[PDB]
Amino acid sequence: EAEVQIDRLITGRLQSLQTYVTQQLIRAAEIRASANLAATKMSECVLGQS
Amino acid sequence: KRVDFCGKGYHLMSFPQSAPHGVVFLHVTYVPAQEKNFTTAPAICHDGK
Repeated sequence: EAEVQIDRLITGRLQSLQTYVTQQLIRAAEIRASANLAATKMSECVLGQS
Repeated sequence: KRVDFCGKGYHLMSFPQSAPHGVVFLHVTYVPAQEKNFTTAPAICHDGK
């Protein structure tokens, strides 16, 4: 029955880990979009005139 | 007219080409060279004007 208990614990922890990974992916995508906007602004307004 | 959007330098024109899962742009750009020094000035006075 140790195996039953270990199965319960493993499935719970794995589910929590997967949720965290997905949220991190979403946040990283948003940060990438913001970084692209910042790069465009820096390249266009600093090195020239808008 | 926006700088560095297409190529590096002043922009003239472009050509597209296809790819298996995308597009490929060929940009034609214009770049100066062979500079000098000279001496400048902001304005020239003559007859007081």
